[PDB]
Amino acid sequence: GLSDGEWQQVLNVWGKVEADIAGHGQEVLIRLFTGHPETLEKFDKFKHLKTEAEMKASEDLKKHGTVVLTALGGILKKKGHHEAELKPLAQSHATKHKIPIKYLEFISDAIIHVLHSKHPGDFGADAQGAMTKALELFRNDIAAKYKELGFQ
Ligand code: HEM
Repeated sequence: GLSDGEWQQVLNVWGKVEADIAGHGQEVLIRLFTGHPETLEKFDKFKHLKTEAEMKASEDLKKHGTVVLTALGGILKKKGHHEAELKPLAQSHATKHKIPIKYLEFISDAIIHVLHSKHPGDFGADAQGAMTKALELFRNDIAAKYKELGFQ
């Protein structure tokens, strides 16, 4: 649950992402894959990537980064009223991709890391607080659907 002022911070930060969605999406996935190499094994189309240089050179990884952040941005713009947008993603990630909630924690922290890396000194403590709360809400509502499905 976020206040109006917190949502305003989230959507202000998101403007930074929308200026370069592919570059942000690429770096988020690279941070996930290099920090948590077990996550790469869930992607049949990226498991061939052995080095970060190959990851950086992969145009399909940048494409998928655009898909991921476009979906997340659509959810964030609903300011919590995201049941219709979130349900299909919860279902596909639990039942088809088999993504444990832990990996959603990993990618949430990766987003925070990338924002500081690309905007050092321009991602203030209030903005980090609000973005963190928004990603916690996203993860918590996914977790509720995971529990319904019995997925661990
Ligand atoms: C912010 C969190 C995430 C968002 C918004 C997101 C979004 C998406 C979307 C929109 C798709 C394509 C449609 C679909 O299959 O539902 C997708 C596919 C997929 N996601 Fe995610 N995802 C997220 C996190 C993760 C994480 C953490 C993992 C694994 C560590 C993951 C694994 C996958 C896989 C394996 C696919 C299929 C890729 C393919 O072969 O095309 N997702 N995701």
